[PDB]
Amino acid sequence: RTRLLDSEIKIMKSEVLRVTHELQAMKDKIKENSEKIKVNKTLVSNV
Amino acid sequence: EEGMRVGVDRNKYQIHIPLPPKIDPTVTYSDVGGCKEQIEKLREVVETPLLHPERFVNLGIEPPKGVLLFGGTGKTLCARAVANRTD
Repeated sequence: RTRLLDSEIKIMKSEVLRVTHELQAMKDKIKENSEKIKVNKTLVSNV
Repeated sequence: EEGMRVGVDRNKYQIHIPLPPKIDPTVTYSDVGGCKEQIEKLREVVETPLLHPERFVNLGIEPPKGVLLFGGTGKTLCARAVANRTD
């Protein structure tokens, strides 16, 4: 069961990686999606 | 309501205080007895619903309330002979 400590370390790493994904996605998405909505809200064209 | 010149932001174009400065100024009988047959049908269609919704309602037929007129015929003069009679 000595590998349980390394598994807990890897699980904390996975939790920190999920939190970092949460940051980089949602926090940055506040800004990005908000700018997209601004362009959508604040103010039709052809390909 | 779509089709109205409404107020709208100069920058964001968000809708603002509207106004229709386009307003109302856009729209402008002894002859009873003319072309003979026309007179009776006109009289019925105009007055009988306006006066007696019984000749049809009790009859179940509907009150004649419209005319498909077609014709120096006098499409207005008929409406005015009706104006003698509508009220």
